[PDB]
Amino acid sequence: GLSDGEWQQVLNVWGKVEADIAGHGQEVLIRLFTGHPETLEKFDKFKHLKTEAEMKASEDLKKHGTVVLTALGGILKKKGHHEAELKPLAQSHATKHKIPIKYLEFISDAIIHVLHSKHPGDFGADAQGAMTKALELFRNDIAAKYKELGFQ
Ligand code: HEM
Repeated sequence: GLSDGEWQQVLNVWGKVEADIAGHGQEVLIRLFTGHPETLEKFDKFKHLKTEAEMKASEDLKKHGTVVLTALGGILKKKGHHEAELKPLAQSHATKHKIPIKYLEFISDAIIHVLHSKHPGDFGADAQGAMTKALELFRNDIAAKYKELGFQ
């Protein structure tokens, strides 16, 4: 649950992402894959990537980064009223991709890391607080659907 002022911070930060969605999406996935190499094994189309240089050179990884952040941005713009947008993603990630909630924690922290890396000194403590709360809400509502499905 976020206040109006917190949502305003989230959507202000998101403007930074929308200026370069592919570059942000690429770096988020690279941070996930290099920090948590077990996550790469869930992607049949990226498991061939052995080095970060190959990851950086992969145009399909940048494409998928655009898909991921476009979906997340659509959810964030609903300011919590995201049941219709979130349900299909919860279902596909639990039942088809088999993504444990832990990996959603990993990618949430990766987003925070990338924002500081690309905007050092321009991602203030209030903005980090609000973005963190928004990603916690996203993860918590996914977790509720995971529990319904019995997925661990
Ligand atoms: C912010 C969190 C995430 C968002 C918004 C997101 C979004 C998406 C979307 C929109 C798709 C394509 C449609 C679909 O299959 O539902 C997708 C596919 C997929 N996601 Fe995610 N995802 C997220 C996190 C993760 C994480 C953490 C993992 C694994 C560590 C993951 C694994 C996958 C896989 C394996 C696919 C299929 C890729 C393919 O072969 O095309 N997702 N995701």
